[PDB]
Amino acid sequence: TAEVMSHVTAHFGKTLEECREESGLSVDILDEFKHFWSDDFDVVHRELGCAIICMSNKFSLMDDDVRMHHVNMDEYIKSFPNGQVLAEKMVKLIHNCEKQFDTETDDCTRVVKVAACFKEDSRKEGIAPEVAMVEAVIEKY
Ligand SMILES: CCC/C=C\C=C\CCCCCCCCCO
Ligand SMILES: [Mg+2]
Repeated sequence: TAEVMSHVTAHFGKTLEECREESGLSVDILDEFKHFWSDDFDVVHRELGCAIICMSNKFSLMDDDVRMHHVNMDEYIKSFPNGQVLAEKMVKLIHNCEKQFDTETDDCTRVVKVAACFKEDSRKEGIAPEVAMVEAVIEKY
């Protein structure tokens, strides 16, 4: 659900700053990872694709070929409150996007294209949070 995705996003986003330099991702492109979900944030930059690889690697969410590791992703998602309601759909949805971009061999570019597809399909399927839901989790600390 969108509520569960708010919790996943809020945690996953903590590795933005440590990944920023190696990804070449300007603060001007993305200042805080929660804005990935803004209606009018365009998910396009190769650097954001590099960042997402870097951030995923932190939680072993990539397989040897820089695609989603399905098992590790499922285990990560279920580590959040009610995570089991989202885990099957989210993997299925991401993997469907990956198949559509399998002919992009540049890893950063492939991953940003996959991210954009995942964002758009997440809205269609009802698992996209609003920024405010993401902030509400972050703000509990
Ligand atoms: C992905 C788990 C963190 C939650 C929200 C973050 C979304 C931004 C990344 C888009 C999809 C990432 C999945 C890796 C794509 C593999 O090709
Ligand atoms: Mg490769």
